[PDB]
Amino acid sequence: SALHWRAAGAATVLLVIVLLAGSYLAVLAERGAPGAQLITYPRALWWSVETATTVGYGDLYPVTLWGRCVAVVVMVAGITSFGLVTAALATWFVGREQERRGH
Amino acid sequence: DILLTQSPAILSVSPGERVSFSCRASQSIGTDIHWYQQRTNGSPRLLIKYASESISGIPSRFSGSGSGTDFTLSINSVESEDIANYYCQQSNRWPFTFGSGTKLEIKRADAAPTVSIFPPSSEQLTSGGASVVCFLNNFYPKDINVKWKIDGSERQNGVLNSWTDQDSKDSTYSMSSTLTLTKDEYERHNSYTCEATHKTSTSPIVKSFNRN
Amino acid sequence: QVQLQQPGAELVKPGASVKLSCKASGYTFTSDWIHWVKQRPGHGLEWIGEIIPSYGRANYNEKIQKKATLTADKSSSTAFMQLSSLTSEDSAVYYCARERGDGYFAVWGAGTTVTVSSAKTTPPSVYPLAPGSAAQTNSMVTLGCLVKGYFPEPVTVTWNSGSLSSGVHTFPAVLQSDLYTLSSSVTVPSSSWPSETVTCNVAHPASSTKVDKKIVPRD
Amino acid sequence: QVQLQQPGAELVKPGASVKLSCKASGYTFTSDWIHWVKQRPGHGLEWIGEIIPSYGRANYNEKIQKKATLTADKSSSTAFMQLSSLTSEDSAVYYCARERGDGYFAVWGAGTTVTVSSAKTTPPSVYPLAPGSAAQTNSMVTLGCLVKGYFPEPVTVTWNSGSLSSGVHTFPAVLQSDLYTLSSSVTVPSSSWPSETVTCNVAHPASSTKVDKKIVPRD
Ligand SMILES: CCCCCCCCCO
Repeated sequence: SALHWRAAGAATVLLVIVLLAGSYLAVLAERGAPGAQLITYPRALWWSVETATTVGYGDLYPVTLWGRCVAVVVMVAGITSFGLVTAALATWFVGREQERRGH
Repeated sequence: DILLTQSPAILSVSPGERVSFSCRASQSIGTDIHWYQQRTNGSPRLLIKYASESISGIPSRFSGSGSGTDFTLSINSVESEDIANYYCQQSNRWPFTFGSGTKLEIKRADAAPTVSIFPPSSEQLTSGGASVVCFLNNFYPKDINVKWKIDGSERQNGVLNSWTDQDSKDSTYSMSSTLTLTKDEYERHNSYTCEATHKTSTSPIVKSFNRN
Repeated sequence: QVQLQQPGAELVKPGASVKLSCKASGYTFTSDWIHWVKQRPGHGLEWIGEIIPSYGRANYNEKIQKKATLTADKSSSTAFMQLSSLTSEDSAVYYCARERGDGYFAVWGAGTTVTVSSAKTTPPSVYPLAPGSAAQTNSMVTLGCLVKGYFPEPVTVTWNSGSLSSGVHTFPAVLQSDLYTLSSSVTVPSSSWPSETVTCNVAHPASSTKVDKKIVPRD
Repeated sequence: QVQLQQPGAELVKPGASVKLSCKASGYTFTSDWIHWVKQRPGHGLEWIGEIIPSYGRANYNEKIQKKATLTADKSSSTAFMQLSSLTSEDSAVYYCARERGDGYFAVWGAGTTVTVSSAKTTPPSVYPLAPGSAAQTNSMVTLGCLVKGYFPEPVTVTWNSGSLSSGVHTFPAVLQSDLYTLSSSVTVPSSSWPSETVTCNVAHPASSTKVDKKIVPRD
C-alpha cells in the first residue's frame, strides 16, 4: 500500500539476502586465516544475525580484512533495515494522529 | 593451529568389553570434534560428528562424549570388525587438524596356526623360476617362527616372510613364508618342508611335499 | 553410488610432477569444499588443503612445504591436485574428501597411491597355489595365488569377482630388486572345490591390467 | 512431608528391565526438573539424566552407556525411569532428585536399591539376641536381633518403631550362599529392661514384609 510499508517490506527481503550472502562470503574470506572461527556456514548465518541486530556476543567474529568488510555491510544493512521499520511505524502513527485531530 | 593428542597409541581389550579412545585438544573447542575409523587398506569412515552425534549406518555400539578440551569415543562390547585405527579431527578453528590416531587390538583366545605348503606352479617353472609358498593362517598370539628345510637340512637363504595385521574378521593373525629358488636349484632337491613353532604347541607343525 | 572417484595409482620420477583427479557425484552444493589428505605408509592422516569449487578459492596447510596446487572443473564436477617436483618423501596415498561446509568429511575417495621412483612400471605375474597330491584335507581346503614381479604398488586381489570374501587373507607386499611380490589365500569348504570354481582376480592400476587365474587341482 | 517417594527395592534378572518410580509432593513449578543419580556400593554419585515434566523433554549423560529412558506423568506427579537389559554392572542405588531450574538438588528421594541377579526373593528370619544367664550386667545392657537368610538387599531395622534410636548399631550384611545376614544391636540402661519393652522391627521391601521381634530375657 503506502510507500513506508512497501519500503519496510523491501528492506526485510534485502536484509535476508544480505544475511545469506554475508554468511557465504564470511566463510570464504575467513578460511585460510590461522585461528579464525567464522568458518562453517551454520554458525556463520547465526553470526550474521547477531551482527545485523548489533548484539555481537563475541562468540564469533571475523579476523581478516575481507571478513571485516563483509561484517560492516551486514551491520549497516541491519541497522538501516530496522531503522527503516521504525520510520514506517512513525509515519503510521503520525497519519493516524492527524486523523484523530481531524486534520 | 590446534593440536589434537590421542593417547594411548594402542588400546588392547578383550572381546565384548567396553573400550574408550581419548582425544585432547590444545585449547577449548566446544563440541567441534569428529571421529573416523580406518581399517587396514581402507579409506577413513565418519563415525561420530560434533562429539556425540550419531551417523546413519553406524552400529549403535559407537558413541562419543565430551566438550571443551577432552573428548572420548566409546565402543560398547567391542568385536572383531572394530579392529582398526581411529582418528579425531577438529573444525573449531582454521585450519582443520587431525589427531595422531589410536589403534584397537583385541585379546582373543589362543589359536594354533593352520599350515599349508604349496609347490611352485607349472607356469612359474616355465619361466626358470620356482617359488615354494607356505601359509601359517589364523593363529594367536602373533608371535610365531617359521623354518624351512630342504632334504632334511635347514634353509635360510632366499626366504621372505610377510605378516598381516590383526584380522577384522576373527582377531587372529596370519603369515606367509616364501622360498624362492631358480628352476635349476629347485630341480636338484627332493623334499621341501615348512615348520611352524607357536606358543600353542611344544612340538612344531610341519608340512612337506616331494618334488616327484 | 561412489561419491568420489580417484585413480588407483600414479608413478612419478623424482623431480617430476603429476596431476591427481577426484570426480564427484551425488548432491553438489555451492557450499561444498573438496579437501585433500596425505597418508604415508604406516603414518597418520595429514591435511593438505581445500578448495571451494563454486568460487575456485583454495587454502593450504601452512605447516608443511607447499607441493600442491588445487583447481576444479565445475562442468565435469572434478577437483584436481597438482603435485610438483616430488621426492621419495612425497610417496603416499592421497585422498580427496567432501565437506558440506559444516566441518566434517562425510565422504572420502578410495585414494591414489603415488610412488616417486625412477624404476619402471611392471605388471605382475599371477601363479596359482593348489595343494600337492600328498596334502591331506579336512573340513576346509586352503588355496591361493602368487602375485610377483610388479611395480609400483598397489594391486587389488579379489576372489570370484568379489563374490567370495569370507576366509580371505592378502599379505602385505615385500620389495626386492625394485619389484613387489605378495600372496593371497582363500579357504572354502573342502566339499565345494573343485566342484565350484575358485578364481583369483588381480588388478594392477599402474599398468592398467587386471588378470584372472583359476585355481584347479594339480594334475 | 516427604517430597520424593521411591520404592525401596527391585530385583531384576540379568537381561531383563525394570521401571522405577518417583512420586513428588510439595510445590510443583513448570521450571522443575527431576534428575536421576546412580550410586554403586562403595562408589560415588553418577548423574544419569534429567526430565522436565512440564514439557516432557529428557536429556542423558553421554559419558555412559544409555540404559535409561525417562518419562513423567503430570497428573499423578510421578517421574519414571525405565532401565533395560541390565547386567550386574547395573546393580546399585538409584536416586531421584528435584531441581528448581537453578542448578542444585534441593531434595532427594530415599533411593531404590536395584539388584540384578538370577537368585530368588527370600524374606529374612528374625531371631532375638538376649544375654545368657551367666552374663553379668553393668549400668547398661546390650540386646540385638539376628536377621538372616534374606535376598536381596536391603533390610531396614528399627527399635521400638523408631522411638529408640540412641545406642543402636546395625552391621553391614554379609553374603553367603546367595543369602544375606546381618545383626543389629541396641544398648539401654540395665534398669529399664525388661521393665520397658524392647522390640526390633525388620522391613524387607523386596518381599513386602515387615516383622517385629520382642526381646525378652531367656527363661
Ligand atoms: C562488500 C564486501 C565484499 C567482500 C568479499 C570478500 C571475498 C573474499 C574472497 O577471498
